[PDB]
Amino acid sequence: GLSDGEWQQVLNVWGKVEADIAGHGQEVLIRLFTGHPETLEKFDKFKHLKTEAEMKASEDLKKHGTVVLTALGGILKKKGHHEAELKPLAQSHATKHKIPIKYLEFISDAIIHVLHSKHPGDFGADAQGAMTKALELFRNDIAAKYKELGFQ
Ligand code: HEM
Repeated sequence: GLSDGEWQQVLNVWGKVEADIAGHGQEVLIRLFTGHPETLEKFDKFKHLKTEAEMKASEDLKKHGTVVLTALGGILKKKGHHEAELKPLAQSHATKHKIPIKYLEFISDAIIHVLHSKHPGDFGADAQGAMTKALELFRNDIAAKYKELGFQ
């Protein structure tokens, strides 16, 4: 649950992402894959990537980064009223991709890391607080659907 002022911070930060969605999406996935190499094994189309240089050179990884952040941005713009947008993603990630909630924690922290890396000194403590709360809400509502499905 976020206040109006917190949502305003989230959507202000998101403007930074929308200026370069592919570059942000690429770096988020690279941070996930290099920090948590077990996550790469869930992607049949990226498991061939052995080095970060190959990851950086992969145009399909940048494409998928655009898909991921476009979906997340659509959810964030609903300011919590995201049941219709979130349900299909919860279902596909639990039942088809088999993504444990832990990996959603990993990618949430990766987003925070990338924002500081690309905007050092321009991602203030209030903005980090609000973005963190928004990603916690996203993860918590996914977790509720995971529990319904019995997925661990
Ligand atoms: C912010 C969190 C995430 C968002 C918004 C997101 C979004 C998406 C979307 C929109 C798709 C394509 C449609 C679909 O299959 O539902 C997708 C596919 C997929 N996601 Fe995610 N995802 C997220 C996190 C993760 C994480 C953490 C993992 C694994 C560590 C993951 C694994 C996958 C896989 C394996 C696919 C299929 C890729 C393919 O072969 O095309 N997702 N995701």
